[PDB]
Amino acid sequence: GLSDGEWQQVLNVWGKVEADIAGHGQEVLIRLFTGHPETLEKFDKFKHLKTEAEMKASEDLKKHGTVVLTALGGILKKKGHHEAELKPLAQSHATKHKIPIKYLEFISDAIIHVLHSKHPGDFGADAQGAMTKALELFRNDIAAKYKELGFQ
Ligand code: HEM
Repeated sequence: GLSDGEWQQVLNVWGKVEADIAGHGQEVLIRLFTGHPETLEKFDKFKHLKTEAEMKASEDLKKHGTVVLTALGGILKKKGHHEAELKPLAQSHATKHKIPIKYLEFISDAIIHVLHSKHPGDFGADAQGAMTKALELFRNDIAAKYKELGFQ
């Protein structure tokens, strides 16, 4: 649950992402894959990537980064009223991709890391607080659907 002022911070930060969605999406996935190499094994189309240089050179990884952040941005713009947008993603990630909630924690922290890396000194403590709360809400509502499905 976020206040109006917190949502305003989230959507202000998101403007930074929308200026370069592919570059942000690429770096988020690279941070996930290099920090948590077990996550790469869930992607049949990226498991061939052995080095970060190959990851950086992969145009399909940048494409998928655009898909991921476009979906997340659509959810964030609903300011919590995201049941219709979130349900299909919860279902596909639990039942088809088999993504444990832990990996959603990993990618949430990766987003925070990338924002500081690309905007050092321009991602203030209030903005980090609000973005963190928004990603916690996203993860918590996914977790509720995971529990319904019995997925661990
Ligand atoms: C912010 C969190 C995430 C968002 C918004 C997101 C979004 C998406 C979307 C929109 C798709 C394509 C449609 C679909 O299959 O539902 C997708 C596919 C997929 N996601 Fe995610 N995802 C997220 C996190 C993760 C994480 C953490 C993992 C694994 C560590 C993951 C694994 C996958 C896989 C394996 C696919 C299929 C890729 C393919 O072969 O095309 N997702 N995701």
